[PDB]
Amino acid sequence: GLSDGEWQQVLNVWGKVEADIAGHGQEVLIRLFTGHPETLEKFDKFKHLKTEAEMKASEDLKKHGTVVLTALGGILKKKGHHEAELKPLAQSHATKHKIPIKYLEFISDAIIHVLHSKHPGDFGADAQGAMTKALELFRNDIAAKYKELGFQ
Ligand code: HEM
Repeated sequence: GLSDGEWQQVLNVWGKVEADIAGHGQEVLIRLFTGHPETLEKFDKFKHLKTEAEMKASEDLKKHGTVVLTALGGILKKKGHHEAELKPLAQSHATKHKIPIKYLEFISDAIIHVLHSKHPGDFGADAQGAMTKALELFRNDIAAKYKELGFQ
């Protein structure tokens, strides 16, 4: 649950992402894959990537980064009223991709890391607080659907 002022911070930060969605999406996935190499094994189309240089050179990884952040941005713009947008993603990630909630924690922290890396000194403590709360809400509502499905 976020206040109006917190949502305003989230959507202000998101403007930074929308200026370069592919570059942000690429770096988020690279941070996930290099920090948590077990996550790469869930992607049949990226498991061939052995080095970060190959990851950086992969145009399909940048494409998928655009898909991921476009979906997340659509959810964030609903300011919590995201049941219709979130349900299909919860279902596909639990039942088809088999993504444990832990990996959603990993990618949430990766987003925070990338924002500081690309905007050092321009991602203030209030903005980090609000973005963190928004990603916690996203993860918590996914977790509720995971529990319904019995997925661990
Ligand atoms: C912010 C969190 C995430 C968002 C918004 C997101 C979004 C998406 C979307 C929109 C798709 C394509 C449609 C679909 O299959 O539902 C997708 C596919 C997929 N996601 Fe995610 N995802 C997220 C996190 C993760 C994480 C953490 C993992 C694994 C560590 C993951 C694994 C996958 C896989 C394996 C696919 C299929 C890729 C393919 O072969 O095309 N997702 N995701």
